[PDB]
Amino acid sequence: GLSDGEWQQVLNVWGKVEADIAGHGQEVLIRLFTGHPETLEKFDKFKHLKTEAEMKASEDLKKHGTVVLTALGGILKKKGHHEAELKPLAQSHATKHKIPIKYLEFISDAIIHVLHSKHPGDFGADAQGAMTKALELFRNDIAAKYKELGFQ
Ligand code: HEM
Repeated sequence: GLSDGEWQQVLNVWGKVEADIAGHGQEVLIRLFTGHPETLEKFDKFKHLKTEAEMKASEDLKKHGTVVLTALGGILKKKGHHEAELKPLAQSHATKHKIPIKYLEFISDAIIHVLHSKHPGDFGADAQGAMTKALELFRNDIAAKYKELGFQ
């Protein structure tokens, strides 16, 4: 649950992402894959990537980064009223991709890391607080659907 002022911070930060969605999406996935190499094994189309240089050179990884952040941005713009947008993603990630909630924690922290890396000194403590709360809400509502499905 976020206040109006917190949502305003989230959507202000998101403007930074929308200026370069592919570059942000690429770096988020690279941070996930290099920090948590077990996550790469869930992607049949990226498991061939052995080095970060190959990851950086992969145009399909940048494409998928655009898909991921476009979906997340659509959810964030609903300011919590995201049941219709979130349900299909919860279902596909639990039942088809088999993504444990832990990996959603990993990618949430990766987003925070990338924002500081690309905007050092321009991602203030209030903005980090609000973005963190928004990603916690996203993860918590996914977790509720995971529990319904019995997925661990
Ligand atoms: C912010 C969190 C995430 C968002 C918004 C997101 C979004 C998406 C979307 C929109 C798709 C394509 C449609 C679909 O299959 O539902 C997708 C596919 C997929 N996601 Fe995610 N995802 C997220 C996190 C993760 C994480 C953490 C993992 C694994 C560590 C993951 C694994 C996958 C896989 C394996 C696919 C299929 C890729 C393919 O072969 O095309 N997702 N995701």
